[PDB]
Amino acid sequence: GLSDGEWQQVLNVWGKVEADIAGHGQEVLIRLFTGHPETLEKFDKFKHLKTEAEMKASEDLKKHGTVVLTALGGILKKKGHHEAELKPLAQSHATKHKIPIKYLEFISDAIIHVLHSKHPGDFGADAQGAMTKALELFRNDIAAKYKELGFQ
Ligand code: HEM
Repeated sequence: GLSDGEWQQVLNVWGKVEADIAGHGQEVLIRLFTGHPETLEKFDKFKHLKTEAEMKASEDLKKHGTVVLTALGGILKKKGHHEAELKPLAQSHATKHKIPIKYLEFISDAIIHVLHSKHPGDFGADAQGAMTKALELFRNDIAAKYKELGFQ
């Protein structure tokens, strides 16, 4: 649950992402894959990537980064009223991709890391607080659907 002022911070930060969605999406996935190499094994189309240089050179990884952040941005713009947008993603990630909630924690922290890396000194403590709360809400509502499905 976020206040109006917190949502305003989230959507202000998101403007930074929308200026370069592919570059942000690429770096988020690279941070996930290099920090948590077990996550790469869930992607049949990226498991061939052995080095970060190959990851950086992969145009399909940048494409998928655009898909991921476009979906997340659509959810964030609903300011919590995201049941219709979130349900299909919860279902596909639990039942088809088999993504444990832990990996959603990993990618949430990766987003925070990338924002500081690309905007050092321009991602203030209030903005980090609000973005963190928004990603916690996203993860918590996914977790509720995971529990319904019995997925661990
Ligand atoms: C912010 C969190 C995430 C968002 C918004 C997101 C979004 C998406 C979307 C929109 C798709 C394509 C449609 C679909 O299959 O539902 C997708 C596919 C997929 N996601 Fe995610 N995802 C997220 C996190 C993760 C994480 C953490 C993992 C694994 C560590 C993951 C694994 C996958 C896989 C394996 C696919 C299929 C890729 C393919 O072969 O095309 N997702 N995701």
